[PDB]
Amino acid sequence: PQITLWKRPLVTIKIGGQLKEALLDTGADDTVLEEMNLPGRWKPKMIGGIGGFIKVRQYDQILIEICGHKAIGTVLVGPTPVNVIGRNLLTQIGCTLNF
Amino acid sequence: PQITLWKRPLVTIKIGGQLKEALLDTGADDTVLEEMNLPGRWKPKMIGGIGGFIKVRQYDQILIEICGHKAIGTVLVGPTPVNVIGRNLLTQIGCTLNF
Ligand SMILES: CCOP(=O)(COc1ccc(C[C@H](NC(=O)O[C@H]2CO[C@H]3OCC[C@H]32)[C@H](O)CN(CC(C)C)S(=O)(=O)c2ccc3c(c2)OCO3)cc1)OCC
Repeated sequence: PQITLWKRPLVTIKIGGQLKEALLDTGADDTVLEEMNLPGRWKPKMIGGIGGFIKVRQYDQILIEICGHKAIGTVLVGPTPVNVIGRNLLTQIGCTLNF
Repeated sequence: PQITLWKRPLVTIKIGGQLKEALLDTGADDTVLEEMNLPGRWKPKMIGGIGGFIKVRQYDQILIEICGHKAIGTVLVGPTPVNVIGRNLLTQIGCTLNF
């Protein structure tokens, strides 16, 4: 679909079998979700944002459905202010910016 | 144009008579730019993201040209690690997400 930007581009995602709300974020290299339980091994990682660095759990090769479109990729779980879908998954569902 | 997301969506902007590079960022409510002397009055503000908050100066009705398209709105100036064009200006140049 075509999504305008007068409101936040929030969409429903499905991950670990559960539905959540997330923000489509072209300024994020990576996908970062709020604290949750996910099945699968994970390794400690650090990621930096506007305010500094946070500690996250890196889950690799995670299945995630974004507005019905399937992606399989890296998901970081940690103290982010909002669930963000980054370019690592936006590219898998074929997202582009147009103006 | 159409901008794919394999790499960061970096574009040239013109603001305050100077050229800079900035990210087209659908996850940013507001536009945040590196420290620069803009003439005029401003108001202090705090904006937050991953890692916490930074202190910025809010300027209103600022002229920015983005890849040939003109926009006018609020610009936040401060010690940000990256320049982001947020939704307040992206809506003005008719930018949409498409997948
Ligand atoms: C030079 C490198 O420095 P750096 O590595 C980090 O640089 C940065 C690079 C890009 C961005 C843009 C930010 N992306 C992001 O956080 O992505 C991370 C996950 O993927 C990674 O890729 C990029 C960083 C990692 C989002 O798009 C927008 N954000 C809001 C989202 C809801 C979170 S926002 O900026 O907080 C913000 C903008 C305007 C606002 C506002 C909040 O509120 C009102 O208006 C920030 C910092 O180290 C830091 C010490």
